This record gives sequence, structure tokens and C-alpha cells, in this order.
Amino acid sequence: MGLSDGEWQLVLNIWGKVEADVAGHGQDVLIRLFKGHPETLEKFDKFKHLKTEAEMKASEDLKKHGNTVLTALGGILKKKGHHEAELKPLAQSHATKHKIPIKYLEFISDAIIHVLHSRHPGDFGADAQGAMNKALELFRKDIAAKYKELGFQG
Ligand code: HEM
Repeated sequence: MGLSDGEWQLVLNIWGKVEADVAGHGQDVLIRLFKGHPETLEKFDKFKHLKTEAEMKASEDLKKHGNTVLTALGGILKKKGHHEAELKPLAQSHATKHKIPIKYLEFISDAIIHVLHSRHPGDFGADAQGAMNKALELFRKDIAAKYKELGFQG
């Protein structure tokens, strides 16, 4: 499931563009997720009134959470697969506290890739698309393994 040095470079190069506006990207990611898959929004009680993209875009609380999400994922990707320590706390909370079905991680992955297409069409070429998909697939695999280790079957 691993990535070559080349594939990681493609990943970290496009990620570098995300780093110019982590909160903006994070915001757009959660908007895509919540609009494409409303069942995910149901996990955030404090966002229940947010129904339209405009309402979501206007929420600084949602933007702040977007920042929190991509900051954590950024820490993980920069480790190039060597992300045990970063994944431990995240699997623990998401498996045992928030109880986020593993499927929803695939949805947020899709949403991340969508935002990258939206914001960086010049720089997010097909090689970088393939590599990002691989990187997110590794992330999902490793966390899904932790979920089961923790007894979370959702
Ligand atoms: C790339 C995947 C994800 C990353 C990196 C991520 C990261 C985080 C982080 C860092 C936090 C705060 C610390 C913590 O509680 O662990 C958090 C909280 C949370 N996450 Fe995630 N998350 C991801 C996916 C998801 C998805 C897909 C959902 C729901 C469909 C979700 C639901 C939540 C909820 C409900 C909280 C608590 C929010 C609050 O009460 O303020 N997460 N996430």
C-alpha cells in the first residue's frame, strides 16, 4: 500500500499549496463533505442549522474546524507513511468518542481531492491525483486497522 519517494513528493508538493491557506481549504473540504453527504453533518450538532453552501461559508466556526482537520492531516502526510504517533490519538477519538464510520473517511478523502481540483487545476495534474489518492488510501487503511483494534466496527 506504500508510496515511492516520487509519489510522496507529488503529495507534499500539492500539499504545500494547501498550506498557503489551510483554513480556507479546510473550510471548502467540510462544505463539500456536508453538502455531498448530509449524514456526516449530523455528527456536528453545533452545525445543524447550516443548510446552504452560503451559510456554511459564512461560519467561522466551521472554518476553524476545517483548519483543525487539515492541520492534523497535514501532520500525517508529512510523515510519509511513518505516522503511527499521529494516527494514534486520531483513531482513538474518532473510533471511541465521535464514532465516525470508516466510510465517512472515504467521503472526506473524496472531498479533499475535489477541493484540490477546484483550487489548483494547473498544479494538480494526473500524476499528483494518483499519488494523493494513494496517500489518502494508506491513511484510511491504517486508521481502519486501528478502529478494529479498538473494537469499533462502524
Ligand atoms: C481526514 C480525516 C479527519 C481528520 C484528520 C480529522 C481530524 C480531527 C481533529 C484533529 C479533531 C479534534 C481532535 C479530536 O477530537 O480528535 C476532530 C474532531 C472531530 N471530528 Fe474529525 N477528522 C477527520 C474526519 C472526520 C469525519 C469524516 C467526521 C464526521 C463525518 C469527523 C467528525 C469529527 C467530530 C464530530 C469532532 C469533534 C468536533 C467537536 O466537538 O468540536 N471527523 N477531527
